[PDB]
Amino acid sequence: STGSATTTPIDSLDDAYITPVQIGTPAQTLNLDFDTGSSDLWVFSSETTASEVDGQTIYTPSKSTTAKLLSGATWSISYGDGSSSSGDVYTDTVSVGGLTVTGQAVESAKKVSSSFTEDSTIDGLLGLAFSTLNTVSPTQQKTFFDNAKASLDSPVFTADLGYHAPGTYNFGFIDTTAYTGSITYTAVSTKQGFWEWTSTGYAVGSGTFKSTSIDGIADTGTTLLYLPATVVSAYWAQVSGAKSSSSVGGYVFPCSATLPSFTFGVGSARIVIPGDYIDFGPISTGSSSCFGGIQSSAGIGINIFGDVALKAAFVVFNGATTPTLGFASK
Repeated sequence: STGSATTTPIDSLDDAYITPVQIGTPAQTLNLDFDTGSSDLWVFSSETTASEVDGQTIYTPSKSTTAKLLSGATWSISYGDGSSSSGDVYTDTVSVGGLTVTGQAVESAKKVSSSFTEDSTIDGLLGLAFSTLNTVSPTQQKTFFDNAKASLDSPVFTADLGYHAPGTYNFGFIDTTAYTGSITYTAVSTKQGFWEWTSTGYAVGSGTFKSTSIDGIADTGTTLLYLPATVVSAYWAQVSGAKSSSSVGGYVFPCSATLPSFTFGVGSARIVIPGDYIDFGPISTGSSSCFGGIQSSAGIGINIFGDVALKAAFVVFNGATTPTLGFASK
């Protein structure tokens, strides 16, 4: 089997992407944030504290003839950005882009933190990291991909995120029309539960390529590109007036600037992030200070190849017995 679904930016800055997902019988369609950095499929629901729902579409398990309470199961998750959610668990039928999993764990939120409430466009998350990170207790549950894998034509999914435009998540096949040149594959460590890999280096604008190993994670659920302070300083040094602002929480730059591109290495291959992908707009409405899309990972404890990086590529998440990652230009 295969599936193919369009993923759409939630706003004009590409802060996140939402993909429609069918849950239950009859289908209830919710727009979920596909997150290769986590491993829980959780939704706003009829069980979510009323004051914490503000415009989201909810899953109502009592209206699904295929929903079953997973007795005794609870979940609770905290994300890198400080947000969190928790609740109980149902199993139900879940379909993405025509690909159907029966008996998928659907984690129903009883509580969500303010950032979730305040984002009316995201109805929940669909985790696509390794199932070892799933938070369900006392019986850990499998991700949608893990459940689908054996049925797929090939044990893969691909992320093709757009810049200020829709893109695609495919399951079970590689669309050879969706990229240019070849796909370069690179090794993955699953030791921390992530799609963790090692970039071979970087360049800033038309500058020379610096060969250096950068371990990090391919994370569709993180907006920005978080890299070591040395790398980030080298980038922003090429933008007149750019500076790190403790009050704002990262590098800012004059909105009048033209940003240089940023290149990262995948083996001997190179992925070029255009300068415009690195512009996240005014820090506050009407400001002429703009927020940068490349930020330091210092104090995160890990480098993160988030949407800023991934949207410059066609990305293969290869879930074969030994997983790997593939990157192509597009």
